[PDB]
Amino acid sequence: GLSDGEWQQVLNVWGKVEADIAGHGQEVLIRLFTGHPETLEKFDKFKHLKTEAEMKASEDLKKHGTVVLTALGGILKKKGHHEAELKPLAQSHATKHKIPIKYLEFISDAIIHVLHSKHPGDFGADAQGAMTKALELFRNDIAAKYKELGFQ
Ligand code: HEM
Repeated sequence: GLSDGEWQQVLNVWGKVEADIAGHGQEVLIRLFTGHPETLEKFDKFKHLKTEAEMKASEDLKKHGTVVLTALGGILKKKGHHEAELKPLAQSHATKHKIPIKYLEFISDAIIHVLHSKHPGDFGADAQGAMTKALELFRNDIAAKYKELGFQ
């Protein structure tokens, strides 16, 4: 649950992402894959990537980064009223991709890391607080659907 002022911070930060969605999406996935190499094994189309240089050179990884952040941005713009947008993603990630909630924690922290890396000194403590709360809400509502499905 976020206040109006917190949502305003989230959507202000998101403007930074929308200026370069592919570059942000690429770096988020690279941070996930290099920090948590077990996550790469869930992607049949990226498991061939052995080095970060190959990851950086992969145009399909940048494409998928655009898909991921476009979906997340659509959810964030609903300011919590995201049941219709979130349900299909919860279902596909639990039942088809088999993504444990832990990996959603990993990618949430990766987003925070990338924002500081690309905007050092321009991602203030209030903005980090609000973005963190928004990603916690996203993860918590996914977790509720995971529990319904019995997925661990
Ligand atoms: C912010 C969190 C995430 C968002 C918004 C997101 C979004 C998406 C979307 C929109 C798709 C394509 C449609 C679909 O299959 O539902 C997708 C596919 C997929 N996601 Fe995610 N995802 C997220 C996190 C993760 C994480 C953490 C993992 C694994 C560590 C993951 C694994 C996958 C896989 C394996 C696919 C299929 C890729 C393919 O072969 O095309 N997702 N995701």
